[PDB]
Amino acid sequence: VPKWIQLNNEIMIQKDGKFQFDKDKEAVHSYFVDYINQNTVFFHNLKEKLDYLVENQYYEEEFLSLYSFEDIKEVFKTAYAKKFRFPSFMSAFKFYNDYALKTNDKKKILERYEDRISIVALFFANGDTEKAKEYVNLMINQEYQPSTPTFLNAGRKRRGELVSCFLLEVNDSLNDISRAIDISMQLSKLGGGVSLNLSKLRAKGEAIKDVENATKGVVGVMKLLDNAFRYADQMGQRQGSGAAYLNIFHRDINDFLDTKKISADEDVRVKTLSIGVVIPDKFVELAREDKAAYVFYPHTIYKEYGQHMDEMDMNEMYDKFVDNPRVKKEKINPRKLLEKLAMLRSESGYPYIMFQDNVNKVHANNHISKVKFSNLCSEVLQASQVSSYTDYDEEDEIGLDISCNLGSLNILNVMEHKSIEKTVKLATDSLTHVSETTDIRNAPAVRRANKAMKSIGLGAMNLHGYLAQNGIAYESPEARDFANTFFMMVNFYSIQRSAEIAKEKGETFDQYEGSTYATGEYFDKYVSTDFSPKYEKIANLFEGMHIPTTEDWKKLKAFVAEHGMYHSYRLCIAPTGSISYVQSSTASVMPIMERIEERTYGNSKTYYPMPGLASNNWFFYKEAYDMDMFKVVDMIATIQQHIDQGISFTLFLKDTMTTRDLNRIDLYAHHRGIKTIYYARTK
Amino acid sequence: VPKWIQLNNEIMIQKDGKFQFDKDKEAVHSYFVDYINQNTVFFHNLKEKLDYLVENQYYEEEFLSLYSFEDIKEVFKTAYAKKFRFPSFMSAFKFYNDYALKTNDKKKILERYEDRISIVALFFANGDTEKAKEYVNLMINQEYQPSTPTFLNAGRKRRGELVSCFLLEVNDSLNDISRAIDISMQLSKLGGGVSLNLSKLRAKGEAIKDVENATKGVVGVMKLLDNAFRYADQMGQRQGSGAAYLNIFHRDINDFLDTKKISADEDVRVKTLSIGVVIPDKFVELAREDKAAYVFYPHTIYKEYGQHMDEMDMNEMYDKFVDNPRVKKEKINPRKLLEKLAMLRSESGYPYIMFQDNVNKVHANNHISKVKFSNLCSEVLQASQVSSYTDYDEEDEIGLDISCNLGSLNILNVMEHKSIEKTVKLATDSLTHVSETTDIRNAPAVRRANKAMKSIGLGAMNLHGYLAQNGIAYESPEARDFANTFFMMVNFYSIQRSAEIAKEKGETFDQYEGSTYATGEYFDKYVSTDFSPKYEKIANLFEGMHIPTTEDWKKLKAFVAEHGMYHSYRLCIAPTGSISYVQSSTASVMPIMERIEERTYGNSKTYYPMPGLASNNWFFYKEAYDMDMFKVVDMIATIQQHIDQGISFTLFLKDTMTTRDLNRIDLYAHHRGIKTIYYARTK
Amino acid sequence: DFTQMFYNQNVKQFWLPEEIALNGDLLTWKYLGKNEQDTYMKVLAGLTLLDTEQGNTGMPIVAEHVDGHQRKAVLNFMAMMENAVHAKSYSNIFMTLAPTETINEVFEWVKQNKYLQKKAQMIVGLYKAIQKDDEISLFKAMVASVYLESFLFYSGFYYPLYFYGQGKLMQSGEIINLILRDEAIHGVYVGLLAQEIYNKQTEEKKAELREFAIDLLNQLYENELEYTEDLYDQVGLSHDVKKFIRYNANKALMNLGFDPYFEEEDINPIVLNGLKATVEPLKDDDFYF
Amino acid sequence: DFTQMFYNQNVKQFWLPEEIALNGDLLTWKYLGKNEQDTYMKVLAGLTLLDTEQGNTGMPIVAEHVDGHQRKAVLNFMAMMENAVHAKSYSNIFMTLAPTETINEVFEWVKQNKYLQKKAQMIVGLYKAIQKDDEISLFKAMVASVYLESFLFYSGFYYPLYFYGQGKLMQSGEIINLILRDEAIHGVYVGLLAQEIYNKQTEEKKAELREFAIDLLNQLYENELEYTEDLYDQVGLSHDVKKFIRYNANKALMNLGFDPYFEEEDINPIVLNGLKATVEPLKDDDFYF
Ligand SMILES: Cc1cn([C@H]2C[C@H](O)[C@@H](COP(=O)(O)OP(=O)(O)OP(=O)(O)O)O2)c(=O)[nH]c1=O
Ligand SMILES: Nc1nc2c(ncn2[C@H]2C[C@H](O)[C@@H](COP(=O)(O)OP(=O)(O)O)O2)c(=O)[nH]1
Ligand SMILES: Nc1nc2c(ncn2[C@H]2C[C@H](O)[C@@H](COP(=O)(O)OP(=O)(O)O)O2)c(=O)[nH]1
Ligand SMILES: [Mg+2]
Ligand SMILES: [Mg+2]
Ligand SMILES: [Mn+2]
Ligand SMILES: [Mn+2]
Ligand SMILES: [Mn+2]
Ligand SMILES: [Mn+2]
Repeated sequence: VPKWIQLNNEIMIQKDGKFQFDKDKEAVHSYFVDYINQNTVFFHNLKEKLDYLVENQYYEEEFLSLYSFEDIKEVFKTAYAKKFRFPSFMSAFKFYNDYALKTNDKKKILERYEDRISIVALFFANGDTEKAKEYVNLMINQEYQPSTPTFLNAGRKRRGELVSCFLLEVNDSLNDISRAIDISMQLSKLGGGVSLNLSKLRAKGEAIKDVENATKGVVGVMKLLDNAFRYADQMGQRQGSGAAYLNIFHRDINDFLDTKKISADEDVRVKTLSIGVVIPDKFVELAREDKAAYVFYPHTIYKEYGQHMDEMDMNEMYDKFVDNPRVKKEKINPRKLLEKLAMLRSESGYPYIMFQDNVNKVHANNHISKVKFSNLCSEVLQASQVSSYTDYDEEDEIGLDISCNLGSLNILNVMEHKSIEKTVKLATDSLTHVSETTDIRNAPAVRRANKAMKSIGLGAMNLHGYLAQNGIAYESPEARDFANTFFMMVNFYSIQRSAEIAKEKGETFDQYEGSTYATGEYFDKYVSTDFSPKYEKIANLFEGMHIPTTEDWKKLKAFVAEHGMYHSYRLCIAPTGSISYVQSSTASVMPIMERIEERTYGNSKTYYPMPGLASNNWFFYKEAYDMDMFKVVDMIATIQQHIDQGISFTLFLKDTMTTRDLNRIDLYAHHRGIKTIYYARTK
Repeated sequence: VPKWIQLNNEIMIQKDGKFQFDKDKEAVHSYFVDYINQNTVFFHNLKEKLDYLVENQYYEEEFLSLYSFEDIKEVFKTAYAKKFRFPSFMSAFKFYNDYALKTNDKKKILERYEDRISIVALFFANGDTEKAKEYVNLMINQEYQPSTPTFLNAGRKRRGELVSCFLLEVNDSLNDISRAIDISMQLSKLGGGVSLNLSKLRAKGEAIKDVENATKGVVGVMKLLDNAFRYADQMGQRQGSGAAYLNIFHRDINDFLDTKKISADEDVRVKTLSIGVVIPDKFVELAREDKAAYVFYPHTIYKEYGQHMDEMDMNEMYDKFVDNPRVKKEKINPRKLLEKLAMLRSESGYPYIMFQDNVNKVHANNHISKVKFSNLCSEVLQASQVSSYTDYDEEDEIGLDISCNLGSLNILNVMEHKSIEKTVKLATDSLTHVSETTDIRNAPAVRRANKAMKSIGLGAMNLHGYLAQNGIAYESPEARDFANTFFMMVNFYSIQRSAEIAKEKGETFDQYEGSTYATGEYFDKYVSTDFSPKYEKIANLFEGMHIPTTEDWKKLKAFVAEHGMYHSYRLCIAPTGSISYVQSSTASVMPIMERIEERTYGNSKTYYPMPGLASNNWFFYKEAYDMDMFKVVDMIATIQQHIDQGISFTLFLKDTMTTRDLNRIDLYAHHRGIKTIYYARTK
Repeated sequence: DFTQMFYNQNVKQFWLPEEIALNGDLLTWKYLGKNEQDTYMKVLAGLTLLDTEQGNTGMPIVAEHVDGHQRKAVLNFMAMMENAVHAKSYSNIFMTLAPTETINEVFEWVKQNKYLQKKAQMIVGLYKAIQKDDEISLFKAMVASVYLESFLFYSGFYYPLYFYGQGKLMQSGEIINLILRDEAIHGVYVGLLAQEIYNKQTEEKKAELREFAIDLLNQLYENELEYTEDLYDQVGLSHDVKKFIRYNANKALMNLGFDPYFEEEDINPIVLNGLKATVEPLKDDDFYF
Repeated sequence: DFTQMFYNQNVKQFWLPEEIALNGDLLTWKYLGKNEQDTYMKVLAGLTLLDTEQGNTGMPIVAEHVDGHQRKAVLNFMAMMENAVHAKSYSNIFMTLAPTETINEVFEWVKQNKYLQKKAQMIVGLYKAIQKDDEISLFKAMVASVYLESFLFYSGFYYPLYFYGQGKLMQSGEIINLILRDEAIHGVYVGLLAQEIYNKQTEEKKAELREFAIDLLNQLYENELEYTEDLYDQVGLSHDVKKFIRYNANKALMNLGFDPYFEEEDINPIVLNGLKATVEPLKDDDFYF
């Protein structure tokens, strides 16, 4: 047995009635001095290291050529001057197993944490030495963490894309379905997760050029996409991950949901394709009144009205669709559909739930389009325009397919350094650079929307870690007060940085003038309502850091109206799965699942206590399954009001609660303004 | 039970020790008089019928506008002047159930046999009244039958394509694989069978741009294509049919064959994808000497030589591949692979066997490319060039994908009319017209090859019917003598008509100058060997008909050298499945499977004696299973020497036949020059 | 060629009565007329009684005489479903809808009923006539079994499916649909075992077995028509039930590899809404001619 | 007083081998000596044979002769487990760990092994000797079945348990523990049915039945000793396994209501270490907060 995992297993050996949490420091120390320093390739000087990495196709020469070697040396000194030490064995293990650069035979270790951070910072700065040092300080202090694609691939030659979330709109044609399959395979080949909207596709039993009952529905396209994602699996190390989204008023909604039933046949069930359901407020209203709802055939609506069903307002056109004889509709029970959704989430965790009117009542770019679906992680909520892929000889009408670059603030380290403003602005700059350097040459709509919208996603993590290490319960009103103030400040500084970038570059995102930022309606609750902490305990947490007031928000509103905004979307809170270990942080803004997390890697068993877990804060680290999901919904809705995109909201369910409890949680989330619900995790 | 169904069922009722074959005339008469004349929409004049058909979106106004109504009336007069009578109930039933035009609700009948033939002839002539009358005489005499797509769809507004066989090359790239899936779905949507060459795709466990062992091989593409064909199911009318071809020296050949095993896993098995194996002479030579053979990874060969493995001559390149250390291979047993092929054909009828060197030793367009694979029916053998489908922004390099137009001479009716020359030339003209009028907007390589090659397929049928009705056994040497003479004449007149068309249009097919037609090497066996019948009985069959001599072939060679050749390919003997009933003919050049065909339509069972079956010729209608497959191979090889493309050669096996017997049949077919083997049908 | 595939489909369809809560059926049951409640009870008892014969005799007797370990396992699984799952499910439906005294009386009535008894005893008679090592008698019993699984149950299934398609008695209708789905696969599987025996016979013996199957079908069908009128005339449904019987008779014949006997008919839309030759090596000299 | 609780226990214990992924045992299997792998394969093959006959013959035949639909449902379920679940699980293990030729060889080895043939001959002979309405022949077969469930399996179970207890072959071991958990309740249940018949007899008849049970146990025991030596001598464990089978023989006797026959011994401590969401309808008040 390895010495470091033997030391790491001494955490669970209870001495004097307490877990030996200090063993993890010894565990990581032994891990380093027995595996990492031995397996680390060391060069005489940094120049030899960089030459070796560039020559052997490990790094990219173009980005390293913008700095003189003295500047690169200064950046590396800045990284190593911090003398960063991993606080736990899991942090270092995850870094050196997932993100640290290794030789071509996966034998030795080329990059330390400081080397990777310095390379990512030099990639971000794009020739600026001082900006590179600022990025080094930001990441070595672990105030900001670039997403897994960016952190893993920044500055590497044989790399995937820095963006891993893509959203595709599929038009109701065979040419568009073929192009969707092709683009899905191309993006899965790049390593990204692809989400597809299947609402515009006509339902099963619709006509294909005046021959009736000819269309196979969205389930045939679902099978096509599932096999396309199985094919493009990148060695199978990380198999192709796709998501399909369907509006709840689509006729194929029941067959769409039946693809996830355990008793589904092999000719229907999809395995590699996650599913999400988009629910307008009309469906919730119909289920609330116990009235008879109707699902519609999309092609009939398109023929009758000239627009797709999901491109229309269901809360204003549902009655017109029902009364229209030329529209084909099927009678359903909305409460039965809700119960089926709850049962499917209990048994499989699917579908993802998107509350469409919750997304679009606060959506800033409804002039471009309404948000019709989310991503594979169920937190990207941006306007999309469907493309019209025509025959080979004809020109294609390229729409807007969503993609944003992810990045997380570490709430604990940002709050410790009293650096919300600087961290948010530097992270915004880094995400803007990642957006600018991304060029997808096989997804035309993704490329066009990346150039036009310039959307970024700046998330946060370690919310529960910060609260538990500060003696605040996750369900407590003080926690929601802190989240309100913190994320209002993050929104303020992200909007300020976007406006400053627009002023400097002299350009805004496409169709900015129609957005709510340009009209000033976005800032109504910010110029009217003060978001300063209401509790003295929370107010001391922000001591030494200026909290923008209503006057500051009015000044920012004037600044945005006079200079514009560079990013259509700025903030989205992703799950942040594996980078949470490296940053020694709790995953996303969701509460922790286990206080001490037990994992098996190969034939070795190791335990990961939550960051900062001890006996003085053991009960503040309440597990997500033991807490009220209504209070978690309250917390996420408090955070969501300052986030322009969505939040990956996992529901943590006990075995005792029925499908009625899951439905009640979903309805309370819809009532409280929750935009999306990610997973129904059951213990 | 219908009266005609009862009358047709009285054939099996044996009266005086003989079948009541005359009951089928009563059966068809009753069928007509009781159902067809009742359900046939009648109009006061032909003008009213034509106006109703064009205005109700049944016909195309474009081709009918090319004639004055007087010319169309005279064409219809010519069709009805023959007073054509269906000899059997099954002929009329098949026509009026598969090809006759019906109302949009499929309740009444708009088209009789004469109306369908007149419309097809008017479409063929393209404005020529005398040519239309000639086509009417050719088809109402049932000397020439256009293929099911052409016969069914010609002159129809809501029609599929007139071509149903397509052959696609798939390049070793994700862009090309996605484009192949798209084109396969587009062509299956049109109702055409699609054949895909998978030999260029790199095998399983190959490197993808420095990531070794990352390719799923040809089986992942096979699953993608199977799901693509299942989705593109011809508007839910007829199941989507596709074929995949792999070289026997491809590394994935065993995985390719395992997709057809009855015990195949659901993640390996393909359902709607037929498989064909391409076998060079090198494999047969290795199996003959029992030397252990090697299957090669195609990407290693492409990297080492810059050419695809299937683009190179395995006879000269096999030793170089084996001796090359940079070419990856694994040992196989060629005899074990042959036994596996025979076992698979016994169990499921798959794969098709294409003898690569038998095709290419007589191929007239080896300069353009070698023939690497066949179609879904194993008779189309043409040169193909793989397309390089690049990224979306870049320009694609369009190659040549095979698609030929099918037509069948009725050997019995052509022989009784003494009109081999006239029928062959008119059929060539009609196939040329179908080729010119075909434009496919989503298969650029198919369209380019149709425009450039101008290849057609003129088949033959009713060989066994003609022989049995003339007192000649199918396995007899006299039958092979007749086949030799008849198909030599067919080849002579097809070459003459092609050269005449080239002279008239002043253009040949693309890259004709490199063909064996241009150099005269094609005509060597025709200017050196006499193909007149060697039997007095056979020579009497051709009485009143000039059999081309050696001097005639020399004159044709001079004419082709002077004026060129319009069609790269002219003759291919397709199975001719359903059009054989309408023509009262035995299917293709194959012998009959059963003397009397027992089939069930709806809830009523039907009986179909072979055309011309009686007491006097009962034993000349020997069933195919009772025949010696070696003699059938001899017959097909006699025909194959005059057919530039292949022949759909079905093996008819008894249950007592072993794997060794099937292998012996395959090896004798290879020895005798058979190009392709279609099916292993076991009784 | 088929037993492992059917094994998979059978075991993945496993279910238990407890999974469906039945009490909510009382909210539609109370609104049915006396004739509707009477027909439902009688149909339910008919299905229960026939399915018990299949669990106690039909499946176990076939499992006993069929050779092959894997076939015996699949057949055992099917027998288990009859006795452990289906029988408990029918009992649960009854106990939910009727008081104990009413259940006892309905079963007394259906036990004495001429048309139910005729078909029950005809089927049981063929199971009792199987002789050791006689594949002809086994085939005849398999035909009887397929007729029960794929045909005789359906005059009964009609009514629960009819309610299920209207939004009435949804919990018991869900149970019936699961049962019916099991009987469908049972019928197909036993059908394949019968075809295996049939295909081993001479042409004269085949013609004789076909005559047996058609004659048996005719006897059962004529009794089904009487059974149908006896139960369904009081609720006005007999015409449509008769179409459903013929449609399912055709499925049973197809399971036995035979042609359909009855012309194709459309079914009530409410009910629809409810619903290796020999491997030999190449020994050289086969490559030379 | 007991069938319903056994019914509930049996159905709640339902499982399939596919629920357990076996590729995790690949390395600990690779690491065993050739002697160890040989003994392991043969041990599981002997178990497969026993379950094959218990499923095909033993449980169905006892089900046929035992009165009461609920008792029959339990016995039918147990029969299904024997051949559709237990016997099949061994093939899942074989197909994971061993190449086809080794699998073919071990099944050939069961056919020719004299101890395995003798024990099958004896047990199946008693099953096939049951006479309708003859409770004594039924008792004798139930004793044989208890001896198969609670005694004979254990010379086989020892080895997977011995490895499981050392942290080796733990996925295969998980399957075996599930099988063992089933057989324990099967042995108790059949034991209770046997006691019912025994308790109906005169004292003189009881004395003869005890003689039968003890004579049969001794005869099976002596054969099992030779079988155990044949399998385990090459891995050095024969004496240890013998202690284990004696321990389990006493449990079989106890399941039959008889006193233990062998003296207590210390068993290898390694072997001892080897041992949907509810649907609730939405209310109107659930939509307001
Ligand atoms: C071709 C084809 C289409 N479809 C479905 C998927 C598409 O969403 C939908 C549109 O197909 P299209 O490619 O748009 O077919 P079309 O343009 O000829 O028909 P239309 O005039 O009605 O637009 O039909 C199938 O389900 N199966 C098929 O084989
Ligand atoms: N020597 C050396 N330095 C490395 C390596 N990887 C990262 N570094 C960092 C450590 C220092 O902060 C910085 C400069 O190291 P150096 O080139 O040895 O310079 P110096 O120590 O002579 O000033 O580079 C490495 O492999 N070797
Ligand atoms: N009248 C009529 N003729 C039809 C129809 N379908 C095909 N025909 C053919 C029959 C004749 O050969 C030809 C001309 O028919 P017509 O218009 O009645 O001609 P005429 O005999 O009055 O000059 O058209 C049809 O529906 N009606
Ligand atoms: Mg369209
Ligand atoms: Mg490439
Ligand atoms: Mn049943
Ligand atoms: Mn059944
Ligand atoms: Mn068992
Ligand atoms: Mn047991």
